[PDB]
This record gives sequence, structure tokens and C-alpha cells, in this order.
Amino acid sequence: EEVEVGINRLGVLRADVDNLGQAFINGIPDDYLSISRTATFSRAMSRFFKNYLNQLLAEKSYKINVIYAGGDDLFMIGAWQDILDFSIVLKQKFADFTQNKLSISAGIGMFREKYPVARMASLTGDLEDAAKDYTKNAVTLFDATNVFSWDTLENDIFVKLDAITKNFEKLDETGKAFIYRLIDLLRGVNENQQINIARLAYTLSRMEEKIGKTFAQELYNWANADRKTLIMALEIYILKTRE
RNA sequence: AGGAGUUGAAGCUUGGUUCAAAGAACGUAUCAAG
Repeated sequence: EEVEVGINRLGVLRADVDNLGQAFINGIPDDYLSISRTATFSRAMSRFFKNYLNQLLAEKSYKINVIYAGGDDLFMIGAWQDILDFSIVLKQKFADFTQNKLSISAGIGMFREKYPVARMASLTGDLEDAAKDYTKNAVTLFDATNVFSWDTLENDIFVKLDAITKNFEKLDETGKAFIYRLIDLLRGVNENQQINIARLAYTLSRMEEKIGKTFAQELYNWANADRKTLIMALEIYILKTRE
């Protein structure tokens, strides 16, 4: 109820450190090998997760309830806006703490307000298992069909989302019916590949004078080069801007 | 004293202009949370 910007959903993060097993067992090489170094390694990992997770969630008023944390396990239920905006924060702070050599995978799920927590946790655990099945670092946005690498998600999806949010704000009457027709074409293009690309070019030059001279050609470029990213960018755009 | 021979011929048969715009994109109830 404090959120008054997006869709009334509850977003769920489950994360775990991948490849933690052989790194914890035999990670430090045999030449410069110490026992207290391993003690600092594991004690610093648990230390990081506990105190930096509480401080990173305290410094900005994130509407996130942490259930439990740890290296092996992480489970947080909150508003989906803060969960999505905090997953990149947690990934980058883990990369800074571990000097970006311990990988991390995660799974973001999104559920309605009154949903059972047991089925919630099982579904999001399934999502993050599908993320770690890719066998590298990745994340699933809301579904097992949308698996993205962390740099891919962060860079591609968030620059496309920020560009879309800059462009459709200054437009006075374009959204959101144009965006729904655009998503209809960009998900029909998976099966009927040619005619939806033709309809896409037709609509973009149709609304060249309306949505912008350069944004329409940018959408036409993005919808051929890195397509599947832009569908998720538009979907989370509407999920953010729904009143 | 009137007879014949032409009863229409050629040209254009539509030209250009916007060719679905804005809205809603599931809401609730058990499930859950408290």
C-alpha cells in the first residue's frame, strides 16, 4: 500500500552462490597456502552476507522483508520494484567484496498480494535452479523462459528501460497502446518471423513523426539485433508505469 | 421525277490524400500475511 507507482504485486528473490563447493574446499592454491587465510575467507563470506545485507537494506528504505540469508541460501519477499532494483545492487556489491571472482546466481519471481509463501518459495527456487542451469552466473526474470546473464540484464535491459522511460515520458499521447501493439508484434515474431518484422517496420515508419525520429529507428535496430531483451524491457516498463 | 452515304469519329475510364487513434491490459475471495 505504500507503493503507489506500479502493479500491486509482491516480488521474490532467491539467490545462492554458485561454484561455492570446490571454491570453499580447494580454492586457495598450494604454493601460497595458509589456514588462517581460509578462516578469513569463509568467516568473511558469512560476515558479508549478514552485516552488509542488513546495512545495504538499511541505508536505502527498501520495502523488502528478509526471511533468511547466507552463502548457500537467500530468500527475500518484498515489493517487486525494490526487489528488482536491489538484485543488481546485491550482485555488484558481492562482486566488489569478492573482487568479482566468486560468481552469483539468483531468481526473481513475482506474485500477487495474497499468495502462499510455501508455493512462493518453491516456485522461486525452481526459477533460480533454472537460472543456475543456464552453468554460469545468470538470473531469471519472473519465468524460466527469460534467463539473462547479470551483465546482460543490468546493461542491456536497464539501458533499454531507461531509454524507453525517457522517450515515452516526454511524449504526450503515445503510451501505452502503442507499446502493447509493439509487444504483440515482438512476441509474434518468434513463430512468424518475416511478416511481423515487416509489420514492425511499417508501424515504426507509421509513427516516425509521432514517437520520434531516432527512437523508432532505434527500436527497429534493437528488434533485430538483441530482440528478446527488448520484450522484457517493455514488459517491465508497463509493469512499472501501470497506475 | 430526286437518287446515294456518312448515323457518330478520336482521347481520358479515376487522379492524389490520410489506410485502425486514444483508454482499460485482469480485479477480487478462499490459499497467504498479520
